[PDB]
Amino acid sequence: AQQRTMSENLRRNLAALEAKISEAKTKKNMLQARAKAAKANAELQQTLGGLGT
Amino acid sequence: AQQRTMSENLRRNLAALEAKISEAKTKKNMLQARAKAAKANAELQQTLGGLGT
Repeated sequence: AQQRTMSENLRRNLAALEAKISEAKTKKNMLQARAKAAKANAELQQTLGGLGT
Repeated sequence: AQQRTMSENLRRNLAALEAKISEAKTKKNMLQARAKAAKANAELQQTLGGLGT
């Protein structure tokens, strides 16, 4: 009875953790896209601008 | 008469000791199961938690 109770706690706590990890995989994929974009947006502005001589 | 009296004391005291030992064998078997379980329960929580940087 104690074992069956513990196994459920392990089974469903692991599932919650695996969900978070799973979020991290998807989050990394979209975060990567914007990480590229941000540098580009500044590039054009740095080239266009009158910054420095 | 003294021998027969002593032999009973030896026979039945040994039986009580062997019972305790026998308990220890069974107790070790179930204690081993929970010893594994306890570390696992903490593992998931340690990974999930915001403990440390």
